[PDB]
Amino acid sequence: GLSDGEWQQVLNVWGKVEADIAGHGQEVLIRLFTGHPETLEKFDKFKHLKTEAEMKASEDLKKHGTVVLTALGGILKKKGHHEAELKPLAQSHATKHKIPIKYLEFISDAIIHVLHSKHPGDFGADAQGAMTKALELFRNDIAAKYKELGFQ
Ligand code: HEM
Repeated sequence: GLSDGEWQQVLNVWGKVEADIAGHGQEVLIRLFTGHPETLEKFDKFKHLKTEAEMKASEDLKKHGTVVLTALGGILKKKGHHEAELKPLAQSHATKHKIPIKYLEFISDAIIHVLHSKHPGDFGADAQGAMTKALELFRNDIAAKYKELGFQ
């Protein structure tokens, strides 16, 4: 649950992402894959990537980064009223991709890391607080659907 002022911070930060969605999406996935190499094994189309240089050179990884952040941005713009947008993603990630909630924690922290890396000194403590709360809400509502499905 976020206040109006917190949502305003989230959507202000998101403007930074929308200026370069592919570059942000690429770096988020690279941070996930290099920090948590077990996550790469869930992607049949990226498991061939052995080095970060190959990851950086992969145009399909940048494409998928655009898909991921476009979906997340659509959810964030609903300011919590995201049941219709979130349900299909919860279902596909639990039942088809088999993504444990832990990996959603990993990618949430990766987003925070990338924002500081690309905007050092321009991602203030209030903005980090609000973005963190928004990603916690996203993860918590996914977790509720995971529990319904019995997925661990
Ligand atoms: C912010 C969190 C995430 C968002 C918004 C997101 C979004 C998406 C979307 C929109 C798709 C394509 C449609 C679909 O299959 O539902 C997708 C596919 C997929 N996601 Fe995610 N995802 C997220 C996190 C993760 C994480 C953490 C993992 C694994 C560590 C993951 C694994 C996958 C896989 C394996 C696919 C299929 C890729 C393919 O072969 O095309 N997702 N995701």
